[PDB]
Amino acid sequence: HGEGTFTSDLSKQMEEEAVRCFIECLKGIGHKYPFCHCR
Repeated sequence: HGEGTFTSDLSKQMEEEAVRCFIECLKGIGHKYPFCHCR
């Protein structure tokens, strides 16, 4: 698939984790995503 690198603070640029939960947690959704730790 090539280098499809999802970074987790490693580059802190195009991150998937803690942003894909962040904007959703802002709305109010709990654990929709594996890495989404929203209450």
